[PDB]
Amino acid sequence: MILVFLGPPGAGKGTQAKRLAKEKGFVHISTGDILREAVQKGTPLGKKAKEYMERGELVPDDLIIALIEEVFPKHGNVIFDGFPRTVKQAEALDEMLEKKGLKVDHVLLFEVPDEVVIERLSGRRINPETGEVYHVKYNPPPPGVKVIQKEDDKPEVIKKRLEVYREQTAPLIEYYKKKGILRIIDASKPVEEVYRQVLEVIG
Ligand SMILES: Nc1ncnc2c1ncn2[C@@H]1O[C@H](COP(=O)(O)OP(=O)(O)O)[C@@H](O)[C@H]1O
Ligand SMILES: Nc1ncnc2c1ncn2[C@@H]1O[C@H](COP(=O)(O)OP(=O)(O)O)[C@@H](O)[C@H]1O
Repeated sequence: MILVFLGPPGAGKGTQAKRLAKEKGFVHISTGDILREAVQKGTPLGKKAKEYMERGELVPDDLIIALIEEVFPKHGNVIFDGFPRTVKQAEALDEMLEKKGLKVDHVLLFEVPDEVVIERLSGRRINPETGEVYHVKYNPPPPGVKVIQKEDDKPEVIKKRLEVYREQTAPLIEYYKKKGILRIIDASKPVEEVYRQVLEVIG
């Protein structure tokens, strides 16, 4: 089974992807996590991607398409989490999979109002070393676990990221709807309730 998680930044896609991958045996492909690793390592991809990420912009399509070609699991279940982010990326994904006799089975849209998004992101804290994600209100980190607020989770960059999402990424909703594979998730609910709905729509 191949899944795509789609929706505004802060919707809880990474949180649910980690949960589903671990419980139901999926390979979790997070372009965000993979890019952040590239940046930390100072690879050619990382050095180029860094400036876009810092500004809240999307990394150029060709870079991301190449990355996915490089890391796509040949066999097994996959969750694409944060990819595709543009129509060109979605078209490239369809082409890649078709060459392998595969397809995207379900696209889950994590629906959540802008106001909730802003609250999710502004309160997001991460463990810089493990990438583990917390929320100052909804899932506070234990004391003694060192967390930070990501620079791209500050008000100005959140605003940009949501604008970029609406312009470039939201059209994927209609792209996938017309393939018949879109399922709707109310991502505004608490974490366990959202997870139950994720299990429901793919079962
Ligand atoms: N598929 C992609 N295409 C282009 N850029 C991407 C992609 N995935 C991640 N990025 C870059 O990494 C940043 C963080 O991505 P991600 O971790 O998916 O988002 P979020 O902060 O909403 O969880 C994005 O704002 C963008 O700069
Ligand atoms: N259902 C939920 N209710 C409340 N907070 C959540 C929920 N899901 C995730 N969060 C918190 O919201 C923030 C964004 O979650 P994340 O998984 O990083 O979203 P995305 O990957 O869609 O950008 C994080 O701080 C996370 O702890």
